[PDB]
Amino acid sequence: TEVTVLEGKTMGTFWRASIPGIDAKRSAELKEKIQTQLDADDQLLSTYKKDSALMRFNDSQSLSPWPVSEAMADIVTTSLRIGAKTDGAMDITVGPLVNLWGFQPVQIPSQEQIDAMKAKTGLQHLTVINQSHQQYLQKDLPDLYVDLSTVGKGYAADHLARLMEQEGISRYLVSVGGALNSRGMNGEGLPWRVAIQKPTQAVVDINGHGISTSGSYRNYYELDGKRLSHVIDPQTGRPIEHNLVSVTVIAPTALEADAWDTGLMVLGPEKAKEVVRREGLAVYMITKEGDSFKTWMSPQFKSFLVS
Amino acid sequence: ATEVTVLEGKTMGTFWRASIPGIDAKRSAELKEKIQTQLDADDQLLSTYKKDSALMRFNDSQSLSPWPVSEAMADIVTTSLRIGAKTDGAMDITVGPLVNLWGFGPEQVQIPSQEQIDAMKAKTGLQHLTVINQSHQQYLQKDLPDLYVDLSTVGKGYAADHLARLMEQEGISRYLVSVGGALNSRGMNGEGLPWRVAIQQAVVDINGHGISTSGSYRNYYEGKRLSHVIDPQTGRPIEHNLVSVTVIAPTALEADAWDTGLMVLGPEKAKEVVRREGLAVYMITKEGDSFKTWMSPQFKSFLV
Ligand SMILES: [Ca+2]
Ligand SMILES: [Ca+2]
Ligand code: NA
Ligand code: NA
Repeated sequence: TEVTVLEGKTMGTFWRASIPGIDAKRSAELKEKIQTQLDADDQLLSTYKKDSALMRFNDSQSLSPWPVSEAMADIVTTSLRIGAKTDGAMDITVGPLVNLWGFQPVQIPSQEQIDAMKAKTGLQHLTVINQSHQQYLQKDLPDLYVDLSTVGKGYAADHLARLMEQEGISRYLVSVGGALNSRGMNGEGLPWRVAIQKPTQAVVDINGHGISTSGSYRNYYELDGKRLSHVIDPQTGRPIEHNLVSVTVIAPTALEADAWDTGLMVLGPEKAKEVVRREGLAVYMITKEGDSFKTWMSPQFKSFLVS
Repeated sequence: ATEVTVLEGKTMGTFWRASIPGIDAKRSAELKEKIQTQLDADDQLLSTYKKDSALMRFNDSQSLSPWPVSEAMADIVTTSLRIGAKTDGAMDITVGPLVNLWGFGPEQVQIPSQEQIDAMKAKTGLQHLTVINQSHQQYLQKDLPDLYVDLSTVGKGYAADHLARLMEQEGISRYLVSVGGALNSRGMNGEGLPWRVAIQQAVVDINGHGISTSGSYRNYYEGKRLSHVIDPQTGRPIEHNLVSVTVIAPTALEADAWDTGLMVLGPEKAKEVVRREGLAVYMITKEGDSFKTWMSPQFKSFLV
């Protein structure tokens, strides 16, 4: 059967929904629902909009529980846990440190300034409180600053998938930026096509899962022998220096994948592989070694490959 | 055409099954061991019939302060409380004392007076339980010492989802796993077709999804007696004619949570929730000697 592709803009990037063919009125109605939901998610999570739910929390100096939506609570919960499991490499409180660099560095902070700033960051400073009819965030530092840009697209893709289910669409491939979520087979009873970066192509079936990628071998800045990156390691408060070009993660949700791919990118190849082993993650890595790109997959990732 | 290996065993007072194509005897044996070990651990985490389960340690405590639990415990309870809210209290993981008052637990009295029921209701309610999450730790907290939490209505869905995680960990991409009536389906069977999932036979294809069924069987094969399903709000047996609910959801845990709540609510109130939440649901009602069925549009999308 045929396929309808809807596309639009959100979160500084694009969204796409590929679904079984629907009629024109149905397609228009669905696109309106999708854009409305994504607009609301952007308004929930954005740091750019000073009136977002997130930015209202940031602007509050309260150390008491702060009411939030179920989505906010769950995004932060997942972020804190994957933060913990990547030894702090995935850190949604690192904003103040990032703000020191203007992210080649053009304005560089001293070691003293870095140290002063990391005192206003830390995953330990956040708590999520869930109850039946309400939920909260709580910070123990008034000027803690939370930034969800590294996990927002993954959530948005998951939420987009749930919207499809609610609309009686149980076969789909949806995406927000590089974060994808898919369930069910395509019109020909085969996996929805999800292609992986081939640096020199591998295809995966992410049915029942989400996938997300951090980095690209086509946006890998490198001067002399040094990596040039605007990605700040939250434990050093400095840009990463390793040769991990891109990391792709398949996880049970795109939110999780989006959190993992960020943490693993920060950790770099050796430490990322230890986390991948420990957690049994499905991961694909591209590294730059001399004049060649090298690829690597965990056993769990290989199981998702299609032929 | 490739051979499907079927592994089965006991867990949580019921049985589990895993169907996996193209797997050899050595791998099957290793996989059965891992499955049983994991399910044993999930039973040890959740069971109210195991005196030293993680859950029973919490239940036995009189503490009103945060109580450390596993990530899985935190998420199961969070999911349960929210779906409890969205079913207007019908799905209630704190209803145990009322069920025990009637003696309607599976492993066990006089008919209680309404006065006694109402007094017992003071020891129950979704509002009494909180889940707290932090980077390296998470907690349950009750504001009533004798609150009693029972997760039997969602434990099978969780366990089935957790089995899917194990399949992935083990590099198994095609499978049908089930714990009692909770299942997850992924990929093609040995014949290269979607796993056959039958509802009592109408057939659904739930590839990439989970499913669960809940029912009321005291009169299913007759009515001559009461339902043993207690309405958490009245503290009395349900009086409506809904005898089975099947839910298809992205996860078996969600499915298992909804099917219990919808079952308690009954046909009219369940349909309201199903519409508002856009759920994929199949309902069986028994009027007198005649069964009637109803499917939401979202459920119909899964029919073959
Ligand atoms: Ca990310
Ligand atoms: Ca249930
Ligand atoms: Na700090
Ligand atoms: Na009560």
